[PDB]
Amino acid sequence: GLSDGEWQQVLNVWGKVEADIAGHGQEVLIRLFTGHPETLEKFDKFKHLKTEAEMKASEDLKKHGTVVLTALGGILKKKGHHEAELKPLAQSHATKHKIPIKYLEFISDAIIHVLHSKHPGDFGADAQGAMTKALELFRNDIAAKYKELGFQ
Ligand code: HEM
Repeated sequence: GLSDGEWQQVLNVWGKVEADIAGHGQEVLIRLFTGHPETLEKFDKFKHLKTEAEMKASEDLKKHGTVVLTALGGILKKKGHHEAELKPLAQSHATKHKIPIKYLEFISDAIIHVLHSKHPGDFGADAQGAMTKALELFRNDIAAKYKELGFQ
């Protein structure tokens, strides 16, 4: 649950992402894959990537980064009223991709890391607080659907 002022911070930060969605999406996935190499094994189309240089050179990884952040941005713009947008993603990630909630924690922290890396000194403590709360809400509502499905 976020206040109006917190949502305003989230959507202000998101403007930074929308200026370069592919570059942000690429770096988020690279941070996930290099920090948590077990996550790469869930992607049949990226498991061939052995080095970060190959990851950086992969145009399909940048494409998928655009898909991921476009979906997340659509959810964030609903300011919590995201049941219709979130349900299909919860279902596909639990039942088809088999993504444990832990990996959603990993990618949430990766987003925070990338924002500081690309905007050092321009991602203030209030903005980090609000973005963190928004990603916690996203993860918590996914977790509720995971529990319904019995997925661990
Ligand atoms: C912010 C969190 C995430 C968002 C918004 C997101 C979004 C998406 C979307 C929109 C798709 C394509 C449609 C679909 O299959 O539902 C997708 C596919 C997929 N996601 Fe995610 N995802 C997220 C996190 C993760 C994480 C953490 C993992 C694994 C560590 C993951 C694994 C996958 C896989 C394996 C696919 C299929 C890729 C393919 O072969 O095309 N997702 N995701």
